[PDB]
Amino acid sequence: EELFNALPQPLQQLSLALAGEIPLTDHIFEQAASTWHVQPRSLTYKLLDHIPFSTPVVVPPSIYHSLDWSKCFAVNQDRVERVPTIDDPDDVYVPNSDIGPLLTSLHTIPDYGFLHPAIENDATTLRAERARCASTFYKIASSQARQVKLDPIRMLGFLLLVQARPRVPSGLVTDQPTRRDPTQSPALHAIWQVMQYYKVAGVYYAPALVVPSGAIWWIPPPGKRNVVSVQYLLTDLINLAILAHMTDMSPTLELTGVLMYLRAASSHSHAYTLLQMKSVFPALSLRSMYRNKGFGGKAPAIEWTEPRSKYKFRWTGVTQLHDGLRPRSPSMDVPTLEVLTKYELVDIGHIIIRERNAHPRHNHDSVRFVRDVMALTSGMYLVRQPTMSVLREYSQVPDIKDPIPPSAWTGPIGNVRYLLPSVQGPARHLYDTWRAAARQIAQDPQWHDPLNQAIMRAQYVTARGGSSASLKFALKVTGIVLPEYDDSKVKKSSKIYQAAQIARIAFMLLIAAIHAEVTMGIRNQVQRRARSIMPLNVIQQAISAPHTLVANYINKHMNLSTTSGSVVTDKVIPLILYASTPPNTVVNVDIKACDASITYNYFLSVICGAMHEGFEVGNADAAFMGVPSTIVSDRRSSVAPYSRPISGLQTMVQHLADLYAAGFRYSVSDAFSSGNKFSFPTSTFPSGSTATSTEHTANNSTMMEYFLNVHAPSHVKSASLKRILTDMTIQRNYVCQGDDGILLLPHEAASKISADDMNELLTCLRDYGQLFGWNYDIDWSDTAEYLKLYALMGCRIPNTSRHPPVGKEYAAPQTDEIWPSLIDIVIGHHLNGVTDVLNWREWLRFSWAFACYSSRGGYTNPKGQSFSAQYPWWTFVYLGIPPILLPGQTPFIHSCYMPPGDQGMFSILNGWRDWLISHASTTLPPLRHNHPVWGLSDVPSLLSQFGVYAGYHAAQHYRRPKPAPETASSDSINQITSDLTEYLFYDSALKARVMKGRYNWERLSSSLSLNVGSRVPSLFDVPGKWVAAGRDAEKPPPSSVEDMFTSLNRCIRRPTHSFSRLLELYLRVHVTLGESIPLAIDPDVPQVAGADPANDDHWFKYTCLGDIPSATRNYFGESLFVGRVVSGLDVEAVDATLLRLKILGAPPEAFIAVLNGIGMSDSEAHQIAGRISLANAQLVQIARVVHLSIPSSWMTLNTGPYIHHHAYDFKPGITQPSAKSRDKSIWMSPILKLLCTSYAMTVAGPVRTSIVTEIDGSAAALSGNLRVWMRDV
Amino acid sequence: SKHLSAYLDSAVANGPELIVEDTGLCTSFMLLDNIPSAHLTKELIGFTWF
RNA sequence: UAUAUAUAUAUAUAUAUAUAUAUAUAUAUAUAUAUAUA
RNA sequence: UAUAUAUAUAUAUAUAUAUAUAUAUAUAUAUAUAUAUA
Repeated sequence: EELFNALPQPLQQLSLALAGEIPLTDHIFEQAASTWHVQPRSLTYKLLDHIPFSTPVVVPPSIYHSLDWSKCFAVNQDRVERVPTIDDPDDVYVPNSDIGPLLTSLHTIPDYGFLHPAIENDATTLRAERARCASTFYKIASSQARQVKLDPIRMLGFLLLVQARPRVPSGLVTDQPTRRDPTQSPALHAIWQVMQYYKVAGVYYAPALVVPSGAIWWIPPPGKRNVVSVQYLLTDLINLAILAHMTDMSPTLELTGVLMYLRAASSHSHAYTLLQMKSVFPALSLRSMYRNKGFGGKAPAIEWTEPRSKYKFRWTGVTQLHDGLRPRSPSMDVPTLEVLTKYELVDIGHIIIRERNAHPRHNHDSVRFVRDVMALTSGMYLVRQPTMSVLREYSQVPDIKDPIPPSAWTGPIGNVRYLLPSVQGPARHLYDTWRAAARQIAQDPQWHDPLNQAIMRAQYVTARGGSSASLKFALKVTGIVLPEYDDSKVKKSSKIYQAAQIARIAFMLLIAAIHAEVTMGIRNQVQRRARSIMPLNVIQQAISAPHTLVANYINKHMNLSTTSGSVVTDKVIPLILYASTPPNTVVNVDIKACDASITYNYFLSVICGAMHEGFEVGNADAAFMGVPSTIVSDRRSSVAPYSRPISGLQTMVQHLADLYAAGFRYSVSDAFSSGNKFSFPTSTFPSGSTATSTEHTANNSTMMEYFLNVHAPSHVKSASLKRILTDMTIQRNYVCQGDDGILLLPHEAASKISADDMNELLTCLRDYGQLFGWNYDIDWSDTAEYLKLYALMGCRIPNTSRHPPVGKEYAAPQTDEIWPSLIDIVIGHHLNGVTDVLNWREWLRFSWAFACYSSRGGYTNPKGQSFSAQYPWWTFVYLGIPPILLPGQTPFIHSCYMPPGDQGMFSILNGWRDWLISHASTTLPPLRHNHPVWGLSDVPSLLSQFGVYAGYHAAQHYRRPKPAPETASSDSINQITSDLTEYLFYDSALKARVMKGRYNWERLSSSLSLNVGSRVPSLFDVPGKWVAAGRDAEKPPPSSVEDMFTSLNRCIRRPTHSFSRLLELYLRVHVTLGESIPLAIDPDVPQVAGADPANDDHWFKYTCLGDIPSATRNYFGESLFVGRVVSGLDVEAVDATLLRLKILGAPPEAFIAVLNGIGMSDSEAHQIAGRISLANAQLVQIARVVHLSIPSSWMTLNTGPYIHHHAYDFKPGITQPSAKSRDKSIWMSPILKLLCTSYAMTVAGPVRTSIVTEIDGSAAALSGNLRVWMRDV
Repeated sequence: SKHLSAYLDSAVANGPELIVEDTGLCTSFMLLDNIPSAHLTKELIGFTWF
């Protein structure tokens, strides 16, 4: 491969290491990283010359047809709009224009350019129209290019490097070498052809270059001109090329994707063109697979347990597939082909359909094909001008087909109107439901509990926030002089900052401020319009409390919130799998825009009236959250009007209804556009975070229930449909979360419902939603779409396109981040490639290349010095990336499921133990006195020679700079503290409780001499945590950066030869692997697409353990003792301390002090303390006391039973008696089991039984040291 | 899958074709002119008539 | 100008029959390579 | 060189599937003509 010869020497070495030829070393690790940072990026394109492509792809010159930008922008009413070219009002995206004329030249790199300083000045100072339009166009065009985790060229360099040389085979019988090869990929050939336009003297000038402040462009010569779309096309091509290789797809499918992108790029508005024909691929493949005759195969047999509210499922065998079970819904070929005819891409459909017809039976190949084809959709984070986005989304109002007549209301109650009893229909149903819930909320001593009140107030504060300026204005307007703490370096717009200002003020004085402006933000998306973030101010968030509370009660006490408890997201996995099984018919539904359709004229007025009436049952004089009862005029009786008191809850409703009727008033201040901030109101619900899911899920459930039980039976025609539609209820037939929803039909007896009845049913539902202005957007394709998860016949399909390898969202014109953060990006990037099942061997190779580039970085003072550093590669091992090849071992023996942290280290060393010991003896002189785990052979020196300690400690170092304090600012720190504590401790009982607990605790901890300095979670530190978070949200000063680099280097250079005490002790255990465990399911049945004999290790791991989490006796430790806690503190810290105390045998008052330290009253403290026992605790619950946790990668596997009865901590016939844990086994055995299973999961291949065989020291010695360490911390 | 699909659904038609109906003539023997009669136009006129 | 019905022509889709091409499976013959025996 | 076994390729025959062409039937769309209604 001449390309391998083209690489420079260090990169050739790195490629050899990645191929598994040689063990990786820090030396070559640096040489590769360094040289990448010094050579120009264009050379990566230069590498493409040495690929003899043989693919049938032609790049039409139609691409280079820049449409003039001047006609794509205009300003009216002093705002820069997009003025769409086509008559479609949605063409509001970046056009296809030549950016060239707007460029100057840089002094550093003369070839590339940036915006004219003249243009931006005139747009800023003169507000000149054309200047502003040019600026806006330049800003957004640059931003669209910036939507990548790093420069795409670097990723392309990674792909070439790994693909430059075939990987060496391992000894495994399932290690199939790659079937795909270069010179056959249409993507790379396409990149070659298109890039031929950008060379002048064989130099291959990149069309653009991304920088921290955005992206720069190259000035074209007089002959040529660069269209911004080309850059986007390159990114899509590179992303597709990487994905195709990792997914190992046929070149034909990649060919179709290339043609797909080219056609989109040829026309104007590359983004808009792609967006229009988005769903073509899933419709062609996923929605229509088995609509033929030769159907068959094996399918999972999943059963839903009787208490369906618990969402518990059981795998109970397999089911043979046959024609009677084949999908009933019509295919999707006709509409898709009709759409494709518009863009004359019918060939793509013909190719896809013909290829699809080669999979008549459901098996691994079929789903693998589906996974690959669905991976063809564009992975670009689309971005448009926020001004257009806000103008296009919130300009919608629902259309009600039968409005509530005005005569249907009673007389006013000051603001609200009650609903007349004579009114029926869905509105009546909605009214009663909310009213009933309001009644239940009304009398509930759960509130007025001071602890619960603390939870609600604390829930309102986060590091982020907004609308602070509106807050300061509104209160200053009403004569309220708020405090300030600027010297305490914390952002004013933080929700924390405004909360501190409010602490002292009597609440009712603030009531006028709730009718104030709210700022807004935008977050871009991959396959849809960008999302919206609308953070209310703290006061508004407080007022809306009743709305949330009632919604919560509706959810938690009707359909159990339809999984909106979100305890572990994986509970939806078995649900959709069950929903997609052949015996069941499922329908996917979701509100078209629930945020935009909920409104006051129809919905909120009804809810407000119901809540206000529902609160009538209760003491009319009972203040709630500092809101006192007031007098309101009642005008229900025209003959006898009067005024009566109303409780604080009702007063809240009175104002809340007023606000909703007035409509939200937003203020847009987009930065990408130029000087165009303004404010306009809308009825669109905020819906900026999970706090909105409760309301929409409640209304979603309510309307669905009424439709099923009342509207549909009264209106449908088919008698058979009526027969099956009856005996159906939401609690066992429907789930939802926000707009999203799933509806599944009762099992038709050995049969399926007529599509005719389905059409009748679906039609009526659409009309039902049309009544009150909900577009239901339903579909029926015998698949499962819920929370962006896809299941087909009980097999999960990872939609990889939603996690593009290169793409990353950036919501601001500047990246605003520092170099070390890139490491965390790499770690998160790699995990997705594990969550989604890719070719695990090749994905690992690519990951290391990414890591190598990220391993190095530098910084420069605003005026002064530069700084630099880089990590030894062992860091990434500690961070959770398996090594490819260790010295003395064979490559590719470590599975991706290897746990991060100490566990991964221990497992690696445990396997590597014997070779290290023997090799150290030959190579080095013995150490001077005996070692606990090692002999005299002195492996630690060898590890230092490998730089293991350097990497091990380097990964421990922090990666974000720290802000500095000040003393007059500390007066503000105290002022900030005092007020935060004041806001937290509204009453006095909590303060007395915490103070008593803290005083007793330190007294006990010192006098009993457990230890001193134990940072125990307590409420007094919660404000401190808030303050630190608030100060951290600020951009750090350069001095902090310099401290980081210096500290990091010193930590790297310091010669240390010891791990943490825990890892040192963990090495004392010897673990061995026996035979394979009995299988969970039939290996024939596919469960996750791509986890097949080709991708062996995933296929092994899933097959052995089974995917369905089925903790019938374990419950994965979710039964934490402290169900109710305040924000800021960590439950996982609290229970760990409690168990640690219990193991240490502390006296009960120690528990009492600790519990009282977090607000628990003495009585409940005793009650809680009594529950603490080593028996009822779960394996993971107790094992976490020493930070032994379950890796996130395991959350999709049924590891419970294995850990329970497959990891033998003491097998009688194998273990040495020295390792017998004896009585301490009650808390020793879980630790050993966790270590054992971690090692077993580390190695590749099938899961084997794990057995402790020996502890070098006695088990007693191990337990004693552990108790010491537990007492120390 | 063929056998399983066959054994599970009996609505595969393939029933014997019982109903066949005739509206013509219930006969199976045809009277046939084997040797045509000669046409006479000069001598023996009138001995045959068509 | 629109709607409905009938007839004719063209295009697309589905089914049946015939011909051609490609792929897969089975059987027979020939050639090449590898292994074993003489 | 002969025999046996395995693999690959070619040729022939049979069967299945896909694609293209021709013929017949059905459905949809477009155009033209006739009739009826507005």
